[PDB]
Amino acid sequence: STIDSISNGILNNLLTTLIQDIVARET
Amino acid sequence: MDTAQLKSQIQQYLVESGNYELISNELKARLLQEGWVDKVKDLTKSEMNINESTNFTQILSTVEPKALEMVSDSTRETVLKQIREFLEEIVDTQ
Repeated sequence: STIDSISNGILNNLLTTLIQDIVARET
Repeated sequence: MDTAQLKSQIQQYLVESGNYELISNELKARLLQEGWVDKVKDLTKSEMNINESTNFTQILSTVEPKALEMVSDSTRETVLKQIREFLEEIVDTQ
C-alpha cells in the first residue's frame, strides 16, 4: 500500500518482535 | 552539540551503502537509553500477577497494545523517518 503504511508495518514488526521476546521470558 | 540533524543524514547514507541492520539496532539502542525495555519487563509481571495463568498469548494480548504506546514519541518519529527515508530509495518517487 502506502509508503507510510509500509513504514509503520516495519516499525510494528520490529517492536512486536522485541515485545514478544520480553513477554516470553515472563520475567 | 546539536548533533541530531547530523546523525540523521549520516545514518541515511550508511543504510544506503548496505548497512541495513542499522535501522533495527538503532531502534534497539534508543529503547534502552530511554528505558522502554525495562518497562515492558515490569508491565509483563504486572499482567501475570493479575490473571496468574502463565499463558503467553492472552498476556501478550494486553502487554502488546500497551507496549506499542509506551515508546517515546521521539524514538518513534526518528526511527520511522529512517525507515520511510530508506523505503523511498526502494520504491518510486511519489
